[PDB]
Amino acid sequence: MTRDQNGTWEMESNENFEGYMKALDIDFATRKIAVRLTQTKVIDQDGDNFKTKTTSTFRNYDVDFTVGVEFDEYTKSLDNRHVKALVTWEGDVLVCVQKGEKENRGWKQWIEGDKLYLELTCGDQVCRQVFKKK
Ligand SMILES: CCCCC/C=C\C/C=C\C/C=C\C/C=C\CCCC(=O)SC[C@H](O)CO
Repeated sequence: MTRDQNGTWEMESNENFEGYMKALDIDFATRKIAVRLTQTKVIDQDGDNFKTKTTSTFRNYDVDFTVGVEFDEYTKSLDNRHVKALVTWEGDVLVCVQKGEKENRGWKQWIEGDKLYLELTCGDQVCRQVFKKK
């Protein structure tokens, strides 16, 4: 029973964020700033209802969803695309498919120990993020 992801989470590693951003066609200037940044993620979770706020000094991004309920997602101030998103549970791993113009786009997020893991995929690029609880 490790589905409880509530908390404030501070990034400690960010593997291949550059490649993931390039796969989303983020321009070089934006990538140059973004790749440097420590992200903080606040998760407010009530059962299958999630509200997430991811912040940095450069961009912030909020996304809310209910597991199992498809929603329209506009990735405002990231790559600024519209997708149809669905989050499901696979065991205790939160799995999101973002269907749209980029093939194989999604993410997976789960707890292991006292860390939160987030793997973001676009095409053949995977970014692996690890967060420690504050
Ligand atoms: C917001 C901080 C970005 C700094 C880089 C700025 C510009 C780079 C521009 C584009 C890079 C694309 C995405 C950013 C990656 C992760 C952000 C979070 C996305 C989520 O919601 S993932 C699910 C959530 O974890 C659920 O709980």
